[PDB]
Amino acid sequence: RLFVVKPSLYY
Amino acid sequence: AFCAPPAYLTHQQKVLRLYKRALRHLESWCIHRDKYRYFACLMRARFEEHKNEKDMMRATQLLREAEEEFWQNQHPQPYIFPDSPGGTSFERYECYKVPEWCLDYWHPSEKAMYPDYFSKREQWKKLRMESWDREVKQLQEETSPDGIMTEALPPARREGDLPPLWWHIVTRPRER
Amino acid sequence: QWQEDPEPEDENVYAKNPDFHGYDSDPVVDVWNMRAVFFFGFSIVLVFGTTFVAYVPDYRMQEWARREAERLVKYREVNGLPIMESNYFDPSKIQLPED
Amino acid sequence: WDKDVYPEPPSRTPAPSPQTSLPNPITYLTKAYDLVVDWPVTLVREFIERQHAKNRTYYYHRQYRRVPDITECKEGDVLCIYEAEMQWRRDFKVDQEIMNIIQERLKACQQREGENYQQNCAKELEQFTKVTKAYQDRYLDLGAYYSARKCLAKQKQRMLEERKAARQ
Amino acid sequence: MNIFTTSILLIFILLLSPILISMSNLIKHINFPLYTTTSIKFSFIISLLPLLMFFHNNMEYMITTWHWVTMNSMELKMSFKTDFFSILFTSVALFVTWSIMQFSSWYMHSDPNINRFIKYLTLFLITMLILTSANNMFQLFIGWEGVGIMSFLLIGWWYGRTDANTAALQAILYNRIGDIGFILAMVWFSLNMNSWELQQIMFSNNNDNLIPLMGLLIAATGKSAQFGLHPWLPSAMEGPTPVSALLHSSTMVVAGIFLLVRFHPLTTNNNFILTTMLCLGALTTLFTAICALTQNDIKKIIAFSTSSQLGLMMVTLGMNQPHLAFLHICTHAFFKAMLFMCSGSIIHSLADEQDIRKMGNITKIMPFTSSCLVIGSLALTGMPFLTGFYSKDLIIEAINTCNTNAWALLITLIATSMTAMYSMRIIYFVTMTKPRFPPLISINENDPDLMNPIKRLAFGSIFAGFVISYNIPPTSIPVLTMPWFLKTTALIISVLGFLIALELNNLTMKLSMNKANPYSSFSTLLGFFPSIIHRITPMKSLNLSLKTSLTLLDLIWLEKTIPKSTSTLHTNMTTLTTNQKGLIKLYFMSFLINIILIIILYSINL
Amino acid sequence: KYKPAPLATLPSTLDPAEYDVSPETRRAQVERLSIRARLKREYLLQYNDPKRVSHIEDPALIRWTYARSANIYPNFRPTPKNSLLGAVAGFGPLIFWYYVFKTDRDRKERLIQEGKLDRKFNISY
Amino acid sequence: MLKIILPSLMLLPLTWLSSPKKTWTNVTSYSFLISLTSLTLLWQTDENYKNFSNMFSSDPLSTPLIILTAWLLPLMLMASQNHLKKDNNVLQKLYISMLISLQILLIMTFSATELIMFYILFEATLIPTLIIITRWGNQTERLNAGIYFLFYTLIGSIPLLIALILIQNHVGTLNLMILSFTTHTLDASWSNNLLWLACMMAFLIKMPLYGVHLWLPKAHVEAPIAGSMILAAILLKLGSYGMIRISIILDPLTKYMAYPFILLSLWGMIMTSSICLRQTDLKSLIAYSSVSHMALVIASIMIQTPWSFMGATMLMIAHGLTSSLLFCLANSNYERIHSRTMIMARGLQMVFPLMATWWLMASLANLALPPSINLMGELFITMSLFSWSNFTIILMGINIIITGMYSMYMIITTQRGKLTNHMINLQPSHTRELTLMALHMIPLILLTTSPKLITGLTM
Amino acid sequence: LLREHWVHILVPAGFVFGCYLDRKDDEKLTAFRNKSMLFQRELRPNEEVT
Ligand SMILES: CCCCCCCCCCCCCCCCCC(=O)OC[C@H](COP(=O)(O)OCCN)OC(=O)CCCCCCCCCCCCCCCCC
Ligand SMILES: CCCCCCCCCCCCCCCCCC(=O)OC[C@H](COP(=O)(O)OCCN)OC(=O)CCCCCCCCCCCCCCCCC
Repeated sequence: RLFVVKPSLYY
Repeated sequence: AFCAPPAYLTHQQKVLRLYKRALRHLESWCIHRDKYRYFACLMRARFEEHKNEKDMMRATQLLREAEEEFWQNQHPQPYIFPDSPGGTSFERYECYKVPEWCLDYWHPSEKAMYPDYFSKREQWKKLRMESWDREVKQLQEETSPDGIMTEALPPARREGDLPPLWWHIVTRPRER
Repeated sequence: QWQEDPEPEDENVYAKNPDFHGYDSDPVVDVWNMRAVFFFGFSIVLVFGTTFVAYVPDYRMQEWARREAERLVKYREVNGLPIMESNYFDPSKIQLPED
Repeated sequence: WDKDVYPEPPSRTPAPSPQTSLPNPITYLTKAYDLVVDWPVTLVREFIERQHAKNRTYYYHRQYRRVPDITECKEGDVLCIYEAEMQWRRDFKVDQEIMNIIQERLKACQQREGENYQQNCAKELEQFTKVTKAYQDRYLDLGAYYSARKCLAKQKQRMLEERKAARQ
Repeated sequence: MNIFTTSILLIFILLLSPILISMSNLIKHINFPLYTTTSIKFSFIISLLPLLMFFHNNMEYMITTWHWVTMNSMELKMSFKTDFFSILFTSVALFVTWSIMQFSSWYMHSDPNINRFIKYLTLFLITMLILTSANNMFQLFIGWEGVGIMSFLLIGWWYGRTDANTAALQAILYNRIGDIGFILAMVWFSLNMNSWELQQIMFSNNNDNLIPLMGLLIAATGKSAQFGLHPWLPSAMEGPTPVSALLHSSTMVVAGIFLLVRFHPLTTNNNFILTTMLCLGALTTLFTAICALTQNDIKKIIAFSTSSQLGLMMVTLGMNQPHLAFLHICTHAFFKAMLFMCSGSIIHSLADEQDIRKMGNITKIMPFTSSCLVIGSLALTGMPFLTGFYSKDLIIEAINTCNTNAWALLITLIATSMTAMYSMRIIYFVTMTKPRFPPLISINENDPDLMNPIKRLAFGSIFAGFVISYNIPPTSIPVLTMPWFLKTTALIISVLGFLIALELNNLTMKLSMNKANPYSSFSTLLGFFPSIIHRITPMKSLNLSLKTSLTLLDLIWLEKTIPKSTSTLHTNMTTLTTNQKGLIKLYFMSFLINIILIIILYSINL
Repeated sequence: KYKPAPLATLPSTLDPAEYDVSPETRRAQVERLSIRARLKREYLLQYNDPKRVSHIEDPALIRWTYARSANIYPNFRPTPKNSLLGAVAGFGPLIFWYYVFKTDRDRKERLIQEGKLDRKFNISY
Repeated sequence: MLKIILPSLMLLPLTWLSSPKKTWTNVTSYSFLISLTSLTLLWQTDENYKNFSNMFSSDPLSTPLIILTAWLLPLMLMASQNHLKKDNNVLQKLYISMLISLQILLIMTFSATELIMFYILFEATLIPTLIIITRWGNQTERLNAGIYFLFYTLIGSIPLLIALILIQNHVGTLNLMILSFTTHTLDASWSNNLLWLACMMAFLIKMPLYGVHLWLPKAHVEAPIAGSMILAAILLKLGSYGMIRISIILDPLTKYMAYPFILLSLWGMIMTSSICLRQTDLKSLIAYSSVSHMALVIASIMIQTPWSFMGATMLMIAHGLTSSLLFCLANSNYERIHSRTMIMARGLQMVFPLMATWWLMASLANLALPPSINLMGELFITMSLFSWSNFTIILMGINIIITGMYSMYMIITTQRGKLTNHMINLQPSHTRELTLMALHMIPLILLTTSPKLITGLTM
Repeated sequence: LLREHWVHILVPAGFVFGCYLDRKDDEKLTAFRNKSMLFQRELRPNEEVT
């Protein structure tokens, strides 16, 4: 299992 | 996608690339493997018939004629592997290839998960603000003062120094 | 050359105010400004504006007109009259010039 | 809904003649619908009509006294021209609604008759053509800035030609 | 009249619900794909009922739901015309989108925005249902443009690919070119009839109505694919196989034909429209099948075959058989969706390769999709009873039984043979030869979300023609009186095409090199229509936009003329009048000239 | 044989400029590559450089926009074929369309005046 | 009306004697309350119009302009906030006061009854715009831009004043609806033709004709975002209001003294929609879009039909909202990248996945996606011009095509490629600007649901 | 607290001043109060219509 880079999306 | 073309291709490279393209279009034309092997052996015989020749003028002439024959006998709908230019997957995951700096704007409550991940990302920077100054000198000092220059890069000659201009070849996203 | 300050540098805001909202650096002021915006533009104007406008009655008589048109069609079709004539004004009261 | 304004002719529905022995879903499906959709919604509308009945209210259709027309309205006196122009706009809007009623009366007949609209939908088409002729004679080429005075000028520019035709 | 209308609007409420959960916060705590699929399932089960009540009574309804505006004797409102066409197309399209949603939940795993994908699919479905059930040209235009924009959003899913975007903009361009004619028709009707509703418009059967029909014909050429505006459909294969199956095999392309059947009451008396139909639709059956004989991509082959079938439907429209055209619209979706379905199965099984020249032995390494592909191919060719017959046989009988154009009557059949030709090509290069694909093998087609949808669409492709043709009403009398060489022509010529293809494909062996030829080069490069048009027209348009308007007119001449001239004039007069040196002698000589001029004015005029 | 065109250009294979081995060719190629590499090194000393908060500029893009936008009029010179292209592009089509519309309007108006037209159902305009 | 103007006048002290931390908040909240109160004008239960005084009046045509004017204010407040953030408290109070003065004068000139009051206000609208554009622009050609704007306007406006005096002398008043109940036909003489030219050129310049459009792109490209918004939304509408009000007395001259402008509009429509394909500056692209859209308004006023005027009003309001939205969208990026060049930044919709929707819907509107008021206007203008002459549909279709082209071009060269990964300064999206875009869009949904408030005088 | 919260009495005061000036304006223009050929009433339920 790996890590998918993504922007914030919280704002 | 890893090197840069030289200021000019040599006759050898030209002929090799012509051979490769001719064989790819032979594959396109001949759908079956037996036929492909048959005519590939025939083509390699046609090629080897003029391998021990050295007259550069006649060689260039043979090449200029073979390229025209290729343009006249080329398949117009050749086979292109999907992930390659002209293929049905070229630049398909660029939508998900998000860069690394997009995480410097994350919100504490987002990196609160994956905490063990972001700790490494930190010391990967410590490994960058230190390894930067000496990557310049290694270029300054390894410069050709006779004007000549090309798109090559040297490795590091020490224990601790890192290849100059690595951060972007490293750290780049998967292909998936 | 001449005397002048040097071009300034970009300035991330989230670094210091990860809860930034867009209005002011002061966090409490940022928050109260966004709150005032959301409560006066969305919660009131759009909502109560839409309500009032929707419950404005008979905008430009488009309803009374239909009612009265039904009344007229009934009256006329009942008394055998036609539903609409070709001359608005009765040509009796009018006095045309004689050439 | 006044059936005189909106005719809605009657419905010749025939007898179901099931010349077979295999059942028909539609019937039992309609019964299930009546039982599990109609009944409760009907009860709820009954409740709402109960609340209405116990707190009724009435509203009236406004009447508009008739005022002088443009004909008895001088050439520069505006206290009269205002009244007359408002009256004309009022009647123009009512005529819009009349024509819309005619068209809403024609579409229904077309849809009803279907393939017999070329033979059974003629009096409505005739009423439509007639009211169209009238609307055209009254309001066709006035313009964005239409008014009673332009309507009057149209009337007279029509009547003078009709008078010429009459005399010859 | 309560059950019918309720069942008609309930499907819309249902289709809307998912998009309502798409704005809520439940997405992250729901299985949106399964929920949407169940919504589509129940929408289909609901739409099944109106179909029964119609087949029984044959009653059509008009339903006005809401008053939008009243514009000075011109109302506009939401109006649904529930008729044969609408109620049948709704059921077909829902039954298909069900299968497509399931296969999409299978085929698009590993895509994070699968929720977005499903949302866009259902949005397109809603737009198409509007287009199909509209009782009003404005509502129909809403559906038109919604389809045209959902196409842009789905062709472009991979917005890093610099060719999917070209395809999207191509579709937008051609469909705007069609919207030109659509708006022309709307304008003509709004003026000459003060309406936009089919009902009033049906009272123009005696009027001339040639310009609006030309406009609608252009709009149909646009939304559908015909020789003038066709290329955007093949270039739509740049998008996922599910949208290639829905928006480009069964829906968004029968829209113009649906328009023309809805307006068949006016084409019945114009032998200039019917004659350009018959002489255009046939020009595509041939020109695309030809293109579908030397292409190597399954998706492109299927798209060209779709275009050919659409030309056939336009032909049977021109020959005055609208109900037959619509029956073909409806019996075509099943197999032209199952074909894309099996294509996408094969693809996702392999490493995302669509070129038939690198696959084979599918008949043995993948029995399910091979069987379904063969079933679809047979139904398409016209096998006596697999949903192809019940429309294509009647079409190909009327084509020769009517008084028609004797060149269309020929190229139509040549293309009807090229159908079996390229179908046999698919069968032979994908399911009969040796495995010329890579050596690593991870095939797996044992997932219900893939097995059940195709099983379902295959039951459809087998029995839909029967079930419909034996329930619909007889709105046209066919000709069962003719010679055997007309009654059996479709079957015979399909067989001959199969055999010719067998021969010419076995010739692919025999160790005889393939000397390129201009016929094959033409069929392969599309007749060069794209390669030349998409290079001249942009160049002219853009070199004009830049060198003429922006440069020559705006930034050069409209400046040189007005403002620069004003500035020059006033600066020059300024210099003149302010070139003064402080010389009292000269100032006073000027004063003296003034005195003289004034004295003279006075003594002269007096 | 392949006839090149300004829209289907000539490939690099059939270009006799390629296969040329003259020093006046190979030296020029080497110099071009040296310039390219100097620029790439300059740009990569900014891409991967830490302590960079802003983005990278493109003086070439700036030059291109400035040329296509603001360096036009300072170099404009009235000439023959220039005045003519301008006048034509500006006025010709307007005259064409004016006469089209005027003919149509006049025809319609004389028809209506004579009453020889059919305006059935036209009650909006 | 005074209940709308007095509070707008009081927003000034509030602004100046509010503390340096609550002025923005307070003035924005009260501006929203003003927008709310302005809806009294929509209580039109009869075909009679409103008349509060000898000096004020409202109509179904002036009410929507007024409400859009009172609505745009707090949006401009919010949008001019990130910039001039470091600038001094006094300077930003000056900015706010400029905005408020524009609001008040625009409300006045939309609610006016007399042409000369309309004139003094339509010409006083220059001071604040010029000051905003010259004192808060970032380039060095904003000065020339203000020169162009100011002087085009004044050169067009002088003969209008002279014509107004000539009328005030022939007739005894400049009052509207009296100029209507007393209007006479004319003699079709050259003096009256020049009267027509005078009355018209001011407005034909303030809404850019094709040949005198050389002040709008400048002003936009060089002006800040609030100036851009007001210029695109209302200052381009003053001309339309003025012509719709002054064309009632010029009969029957516009039947033949309008051809040149119809031609110029229908041609410059194409010749600007095409520039929208090969312009590099996003702001100038949107300016030429505004021009190509106002051409329709011009050509529709010229022909004087009810459907035409209806479409004119619908498209006026719709384009106002949409242009403001697009300008603010481009500004969101400018604030992050300091370059109006479009092809520079690309591959967004990856880091800004939501603003890519606002970008998309603002484009769906501009290219007239139904159901929308942009289209409910374009369609009726097209029908009116088709009744005028059937050959207009050609140019209308060409313009439609080019619009559908350049809208999606603007979309794709910014949001639908692959990213310029070398952009470290892409501060995530502010709630403030997301709210800007939402406040722009939602009213379009509501006016598409209830377009009875937007038809105009005729309907 | 007043020195920072007294600025909330201006804009509503302005709204009220505007309503008051409208009342003055319509206290003027009183003529034709019941002399309109369309709304001539008889003053039976009251003494002033408008
Ligand atoms: C005029 C001034 C112009 C200036 C603009 C700036 C405005 C700022 C002030 C804020 C807005 C104030 C109110 C705006 C108008 C609100 C209209 C309204 O209240 O809705 C009325 C409607 C019922 O209409 P009604 O007239 O009563 O009955 C006859 C049929 N219309 O009842 C309703 O429908 C209300 C329920 C709303 C539900 C919305 C559902 C959305 C449906 C999706 C439609 C999508 C269409 C657009 C898609 C393409 C757009 C790109
Ligand atoms: C870069 C551009 C150039 C800038 C420099 C501008 C130079 C100004 C031109 C020089 C002066 C020429 C105009 C002289 C005016 C003559 C008087 C006149 O035309 O008025 C006649 C008409 C009223 O006549 P009437 O009512 O029928 O009866 C007799 C009077 N009681 O009343 C009228 O018609 C009023 C006419 C006012 C003048 C109109 C000017 C032309 C209008 C169209 C163009 C406007 C744009 C600016 C001017 C451009 C150049 C003309």
